[PDB]
Amino acid sequence: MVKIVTVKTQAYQDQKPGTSGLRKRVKVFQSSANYAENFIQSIISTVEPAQRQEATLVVGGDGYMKEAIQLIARIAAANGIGRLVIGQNGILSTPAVSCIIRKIKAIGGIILTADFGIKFNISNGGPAPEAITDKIFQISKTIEEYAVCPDLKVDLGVLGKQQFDLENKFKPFTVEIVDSVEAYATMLRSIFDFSALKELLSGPNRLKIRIDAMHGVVGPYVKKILCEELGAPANSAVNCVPLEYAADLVETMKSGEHDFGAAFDGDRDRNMILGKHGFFVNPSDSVAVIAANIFSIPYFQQTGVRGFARSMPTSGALDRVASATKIALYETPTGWKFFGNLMDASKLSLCGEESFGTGSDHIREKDGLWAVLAWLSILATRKQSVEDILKDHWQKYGRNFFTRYDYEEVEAEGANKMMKDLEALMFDRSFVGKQFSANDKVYTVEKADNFEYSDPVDGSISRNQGLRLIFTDGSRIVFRLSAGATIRLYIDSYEKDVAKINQDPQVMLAPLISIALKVSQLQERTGRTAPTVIT
Repeated sequence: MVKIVTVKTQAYQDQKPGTSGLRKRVKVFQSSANYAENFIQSIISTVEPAQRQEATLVVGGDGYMKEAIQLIARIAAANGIGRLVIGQNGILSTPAVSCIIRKIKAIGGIILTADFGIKFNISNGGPAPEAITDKIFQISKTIEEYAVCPDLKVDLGVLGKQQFDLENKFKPFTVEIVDSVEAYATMLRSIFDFSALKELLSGPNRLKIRIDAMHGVVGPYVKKILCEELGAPANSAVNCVPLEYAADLVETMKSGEHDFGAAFDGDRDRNMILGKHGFFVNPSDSVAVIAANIFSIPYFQQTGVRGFARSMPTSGALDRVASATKIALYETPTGWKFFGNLMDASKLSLCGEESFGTGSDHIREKDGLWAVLAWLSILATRKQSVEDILKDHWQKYGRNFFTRYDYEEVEAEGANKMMKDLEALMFDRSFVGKQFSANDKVYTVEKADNFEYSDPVDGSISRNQGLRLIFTDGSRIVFRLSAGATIRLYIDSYEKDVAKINQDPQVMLAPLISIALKVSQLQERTGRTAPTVIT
């Protein structure tokens, strides 16, 4: 039956994957021959051929991406991969993909993103490390032939097993189409206390929530879990149906009707948390609050807390919770791959990034809807407003006022001369101990460096990861460089006084902001009076 053809191909050279997988211009894929074929083939050729018959791959996506899945099954089948697991209609969120790779003990998975992206995840359910990403790139630059089952067609709409007899192959090629939500919900159903949540969302004094899935993959998960299972009225979920916004959710919550709001992105499994009247829980505080109230979640009560982590530019709010506890705190470079290594070593339970990422060692990717159920679990046992919880937290731990300035499309030349001169400043033996002033506030440099991180799981040494100016009072200024160049400025000002814990943060952060711009001389090098985005 199903025939297997070998296609001669010309290898492409712009095919270096990246941390979130290969993301190139959609126009590049349609205007290039086999561009996707050689990459799906390169990914598959990383698996030793003896292992391909016992191997299963999980495929993720939104559901245009249906035809990328077809191309992936025709090359996986023809390469002797034994089985694929695909969500119904091509829909599987990557938190659900990670969950499934780990439960069924798969060799990894391929996740398709919309700009169109292709990402390969390995056996622990997390993104492929720099070795595996390099190997795909190495093979990709030299792939001269790829195999395909030209005539094979998967029915992505019918649940269950579909089998394919391959020519000159004895065992069949197997595709299993799974319900998009079942496995993910079942894992969540044991992490969390669903009866306590059903109660929090239905009935007498039910908590009123508003959830914006932003037309992404998490959409249907919201309808199955928060509405159908947990009982939230269906008006709680907007845009929960992927279709080929945070500001529109803040406006809604400024109306004051809802107790809790959240937004889920597309894309990169991020989450935004809000309280009544649009009170903003910033992501650095959010991980800290979960940390301080962690034992409301059945999962952590039963598995313990093996460690806390945050990326380096995240605020130190989470440190204040950890310093009080005998649990270690790890400070990682930006990116989520480092979190995964410490979870594989059983040293990390809860982690987060200022860039709206929150997670736990339940899987090996961020989980935006997981963070919402973590928040609602806390609201169920604390029985206070989201804002009253934050004020109680701040008054207990002090407040880490935090903001991120984004300078987009800065002049690369200036941007390099920006960092280079500033870093050269921070080596003069005088620097440490200097004092910066205005307005009658004083900050004293305690440490200053360019963040380096040695991975304890793999021995990667990640250098030049951000300039850090650390002050004796616990405040910090961090500079990072991320077509056109983006400069990121992070400001973290610690405040212990209750008379100061509840003022507007742009007001409280202005002195460090002014200090940051002077030391950096950013305006003179960027040519910029203000930043492009303030968060």
